[PDB]
Amino acid sequence: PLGSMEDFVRQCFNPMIVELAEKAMKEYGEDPKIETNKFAAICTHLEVCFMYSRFEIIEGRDRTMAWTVVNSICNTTGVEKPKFLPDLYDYKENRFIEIGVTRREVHTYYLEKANKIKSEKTHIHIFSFTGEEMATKADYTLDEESRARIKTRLFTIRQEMASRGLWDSFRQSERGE
Ligand SMILES: O=c1ccn([C@@H]2O[C@H](COP(=O)(O)O)[C@@H](O)[C@H]2O)c(=O)[nH]1
Ligand SMILES: [Mg+2]
Repeated sequence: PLGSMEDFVRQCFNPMIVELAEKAMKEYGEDPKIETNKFAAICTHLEVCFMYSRFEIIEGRDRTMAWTVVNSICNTTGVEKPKFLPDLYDYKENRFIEIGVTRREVHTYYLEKANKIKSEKTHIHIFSFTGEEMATKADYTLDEESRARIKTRLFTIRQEMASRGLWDSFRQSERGE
């Protein structure tokens, strides 16, 4: 059987995650009931951001609050202000971080992200549903254990999707941003 991705999302992500992901989609004219593969990808990326985070979370916040927090950091510190909202701030390494979760080739996604943000200061850390990862300057920020826990959660999501006949389509549907 092929299950419903909306039903999977609502049952297999934390509701706080789901709600924030709905907001994020409603904000850009996308319907979580329609673009369900995207809805799941959005929840996944949110969960990864929250797992990864020492850190200020930017992702998930209303855009007004998110920019307020970003500007607040950029002038408590003196870090260059990003052109696009990042996902986190690392107080230890004094840098913003963009987090990616991809079902495509990690190098492909990494450079897409590098080319969009055009920043020499923002760190990029990409995770795949395969266990592969790629991070700016081969600086992985977190310890082995913390990153293996992220990759393990990605395997759980994938296998749960597979269980419901959802992985095939989900894995094939990612486009460039
Ligand atoms: O609140 C959000 C908004 C986006 N995303 C996921 O991250 C993607 C890109 O966000 P970023 O990788 O540019 O942060 C979003 O389109 C979606 O795939 C989230 O997890 N939470
Ligand atoms: Mg983001």
